[PDB]
Amino acid sequence: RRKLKGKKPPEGWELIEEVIEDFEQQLKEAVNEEHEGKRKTELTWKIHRLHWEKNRFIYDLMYQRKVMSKELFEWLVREKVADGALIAKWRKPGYEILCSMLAIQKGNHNFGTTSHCRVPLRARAKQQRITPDVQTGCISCASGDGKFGGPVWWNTPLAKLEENRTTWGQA
RNA sequence: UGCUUCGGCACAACUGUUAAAAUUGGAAAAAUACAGAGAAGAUUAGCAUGGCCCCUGCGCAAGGAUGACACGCAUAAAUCGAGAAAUGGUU
Ligand SMILES: [Mg+2]
Ligand SMILES: [Mg+2]
Ligand SMILES: [Mg+2]
Ligand SMILES: [Mg+2]
Ligand SMILES: [Zn+2]
Repeated sequence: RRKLKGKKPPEGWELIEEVIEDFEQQLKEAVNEEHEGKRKTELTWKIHRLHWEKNRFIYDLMYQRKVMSKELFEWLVREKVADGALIAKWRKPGYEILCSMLAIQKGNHNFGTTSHCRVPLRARAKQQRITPDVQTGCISCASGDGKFGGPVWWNTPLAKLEENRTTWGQA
């Protein structure tokens, strides 16, 4: 709603508008899915992956292609279209494909750790090498571990890039 | 992803009461049927006491049949010796 009320969005918003609205429609239907037959912990996995992909479109255009304006990006952050903290993180060295801000909240975890998905899949034991995080669904968002430019999510074949992530592009 | 003597460095570092379960057991209630109320004649107000009895209540109130219970039904032997007499052994 926040973007839709009153005000105008800066120049550029017409390029990203349909994609952003598609991502918002996908999140709208993820919230509405049914949860019978899947773990309690996996409720929000699709929401987290979709939130990642949405902010990764905003990130892709703002910092990897740099086709987004500083004022448009600052608008998206201010109007809550972009997760500003998560995109800010992806800029930090070592947090380049971080799956969620939950994964590196350390009060979030029993032993005061980050989550096991932040740990390079090699340095982990076979027990923590195929299990997705219970909150985010990420198996490995350690930079270096990423398939297709993103994390290794619950179902990421360690197939083809097109079958494993949303591929916006500019047709 | 920076930095790169382009060799590689740097950064980043261990989620999960792990189930979409499986058992697993214990529970209040319902009906049924039982049976179904203090004090001394009857009818009745209560306030207590005691505690491995609780319930309602925010309760250091108040209430729950004086909340209940107990409460004795004491077959709680609370028990026995004094002396004369008299009889039994022994001399
Ligand atoms: Mg009383
Ligand atoms: Mg009372
Ligand atoms: Mg009365
Ligand atoms: Mg009483
Ligand atoms: Zn992760």
